[PDB]
Amino acid sequence: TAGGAELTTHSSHYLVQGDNSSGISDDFEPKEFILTDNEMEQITNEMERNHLDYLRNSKQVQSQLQTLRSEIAPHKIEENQSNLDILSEAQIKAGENKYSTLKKLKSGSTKARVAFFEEL
Amino acid sequence: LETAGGAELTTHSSHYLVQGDNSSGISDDFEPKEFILTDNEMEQITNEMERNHLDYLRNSKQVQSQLQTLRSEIAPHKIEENQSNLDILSEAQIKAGENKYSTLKKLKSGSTKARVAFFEEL
Amino acid sequence: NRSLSVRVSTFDSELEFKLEPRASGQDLFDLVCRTIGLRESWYFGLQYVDTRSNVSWLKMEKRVRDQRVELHASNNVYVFSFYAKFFPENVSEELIQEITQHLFFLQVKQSILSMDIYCRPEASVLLASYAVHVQYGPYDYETYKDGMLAGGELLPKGVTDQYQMTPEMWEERIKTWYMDHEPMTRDEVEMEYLKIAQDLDMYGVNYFPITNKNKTKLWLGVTSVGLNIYDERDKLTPKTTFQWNEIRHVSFDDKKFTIRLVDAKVSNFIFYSQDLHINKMILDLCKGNHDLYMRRRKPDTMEIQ
Amino acid sequence: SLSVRVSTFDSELEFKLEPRASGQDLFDLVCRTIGLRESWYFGLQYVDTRSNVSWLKMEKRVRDQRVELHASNNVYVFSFYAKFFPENVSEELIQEITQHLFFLQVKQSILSMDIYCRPEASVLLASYAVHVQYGPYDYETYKDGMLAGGELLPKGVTDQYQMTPEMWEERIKTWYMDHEPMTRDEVEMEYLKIAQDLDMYGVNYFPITNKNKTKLWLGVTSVGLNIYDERDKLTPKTTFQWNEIRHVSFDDKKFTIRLVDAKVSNFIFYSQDLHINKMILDLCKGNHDLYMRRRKPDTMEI
Repeated sequence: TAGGAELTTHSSHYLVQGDNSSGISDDFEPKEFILTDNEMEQITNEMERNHLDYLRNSKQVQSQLQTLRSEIAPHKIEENQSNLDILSEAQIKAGENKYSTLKKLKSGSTKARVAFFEEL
Repeated sequence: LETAGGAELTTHSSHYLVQGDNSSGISDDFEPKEFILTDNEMEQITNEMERNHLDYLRNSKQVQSQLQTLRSEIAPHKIEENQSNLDILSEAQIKAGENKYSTLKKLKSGSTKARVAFFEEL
Repeated sequence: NRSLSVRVSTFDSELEFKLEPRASGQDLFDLVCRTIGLRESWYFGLQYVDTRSNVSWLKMEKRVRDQRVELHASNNVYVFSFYAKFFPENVSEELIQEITQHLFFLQVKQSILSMDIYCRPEASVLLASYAVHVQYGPYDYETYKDGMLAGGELLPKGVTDQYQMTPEMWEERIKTWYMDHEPMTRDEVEMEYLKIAQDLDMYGVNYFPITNKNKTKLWLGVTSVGLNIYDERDKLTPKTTFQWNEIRHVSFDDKKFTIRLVDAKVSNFIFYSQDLHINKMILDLCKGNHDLYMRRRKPDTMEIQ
Repeated sequence: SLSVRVSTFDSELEFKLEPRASGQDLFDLVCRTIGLRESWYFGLQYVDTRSNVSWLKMEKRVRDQRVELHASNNVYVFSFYAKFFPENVSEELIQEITQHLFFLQVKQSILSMDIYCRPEASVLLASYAVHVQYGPYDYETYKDGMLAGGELLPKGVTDQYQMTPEMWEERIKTWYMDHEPMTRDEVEMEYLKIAQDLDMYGVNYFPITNKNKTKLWLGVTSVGLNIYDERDKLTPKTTFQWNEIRHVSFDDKKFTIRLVDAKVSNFIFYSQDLHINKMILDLCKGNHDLYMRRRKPDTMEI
């Protein structure tokens, strides 16, 4: 009528074994736990959405921020701008933010990133 | 010379892999569907479960003595030839000082090999 | 290819639906849960008598039409009972919704009143005084009516048969305890009733008659926490027990159950159970209870909307 | 018998300690006195007898940790600071006290230009800072002197515009009036929510060099290890997340980082201060602990 059999059991996970010898010293529990790869990825998806939710709920403030920036732009003393000021203006011109940049960099392989590190 | 040094030696892991994708049975789609419970987590949960129960005994110490009062207040009206075998077993368990959870903890305090052996002798 | 007339009985009401001809068990189950607002659906199931005089639970992914529901003694209506099939390990930490608490309160109380599970006389009076508080609210001298009660409906018959006392003598002791309750809400008193019910020896034990290899008659008790073994004549206290997390595999072939333990060093143990249908029910009860045993210990799996 | 002053961003503590007192004893006294339970972010910073900035260690005695006493009249002086930063303040900071200590430390980090902030954003931030100090805008109470101090905006912002101080003040006040139905700690969190998105927020910067003797910045963060070009501190050139890193060690000036992927080569960088090299080690170990603990939330309860 019916039949089954369980075949491959495979696990991919992070083992965390804490110790109160040095560093952060509080006695938290659980002191030892395991997080599967997918628990980690699900937490990462959830964090991206929390941030994209915050960007969505602040749309009025971000709009205001660019209004103010335009309104005072006539008074700018470019000769008093800094290194970082110019970098920041380039970043905005190119549509970049802190998180999309980091997400883009991490999408490359760890092998690629170590080698990229090495020809700098 | 060096003031200090250290080295990590054995890494050992003892844990439960819960792959909970049912074809039959409980059907609801919960998350996470796969998770791992470490041995010490399991025992940590046993300890906080036993502690929750003992907290409940303390918080109900007044009701337990009310029950004992009532038991002996109605005791003179007992019709012994009308007691069931459960009643006899229950009173004996009361006399001996035994309760559901204490009994289970002592039974489990012996190895599974002992208990399998005990079972096959029954 | 005609529609299905269905009636479902929770412990609180009768629900009547018409389903598509090929509706599935999951369809009925979701329909019931949505109707009553139940999100902690994992404890519950749809029970029925089949075309073999066997009490069964509805399967979720078969068609309702295909599960041998008996139909002639019922005027062609599919008749189900909605019951808790599984019980939490601690009600006050695990039962989240009020509909869930209420449905457990009503089913457990009928277990006790009908003596499906044993209860001591003095505990039955306490339970009775809570039941009264649940039905009528906190004791109010103004609204109380001497004769608002009846000990023959509030106490297990095995209690009242055990004592040389009149119904009115029992009622007065129930009333006296009822008067003394801290004025809780009705749903709070339901939870207090469950907190006492859940400590009874027979609470949440599914009993089945078995024989070990010596042909000793015993009781298998499948619980939320594991497998209990009882002597034929002592259902109160188990002789030995095996916790769900010690058990690796459970199976039967014909009358013979084989149970393998996690510890590879310990040998399997065997017992016999004489009805194959009962054996499938033992297998389902073990798998379900084991599922919740692990899920209970990973509380995110028990979240509700 | 040990005389101690601890300064948080909010308050000061003067008390005595037994000569047997450990760092843990001092840390606990400070935390319990201010009512802080989210202690894992915080540390006790001091100057040692080598004029190195250090963090108090927990299970050595206070008097065995080389605290500089001479320039202080024999008082042990410490700053209670956040050493580690949450990844998302909204989800992670539980207590008002914790939030307030982060608000003050981050705001001073922006006003002093320890972390870059854009002009129009500093005006948003300043409009919240005003709300924190004075409560919701109220025409009844508002006086121009509330904004008239020159301490609301970073100097780098006002220096790069030809505007009067009052043009700045009016552009702060306009926003201050605009978002008024808010409690104090609600606007502190709004501040933090803005600040945590700044590119330099939460980055511990250290000067390093790679194999090729290229000058780079190592950025230790709550999420991993950022690598910056020597002249761009906003945008990392590459990065490595905490769960990708298996082991961090230094010998002399040489850091060796090993990755979880066994197929990938270790990589090296050089950092010239030995004392900095131990602080880099400590920030790595501490941020990595919290990275995993964050993802097992029960470890973060109080």
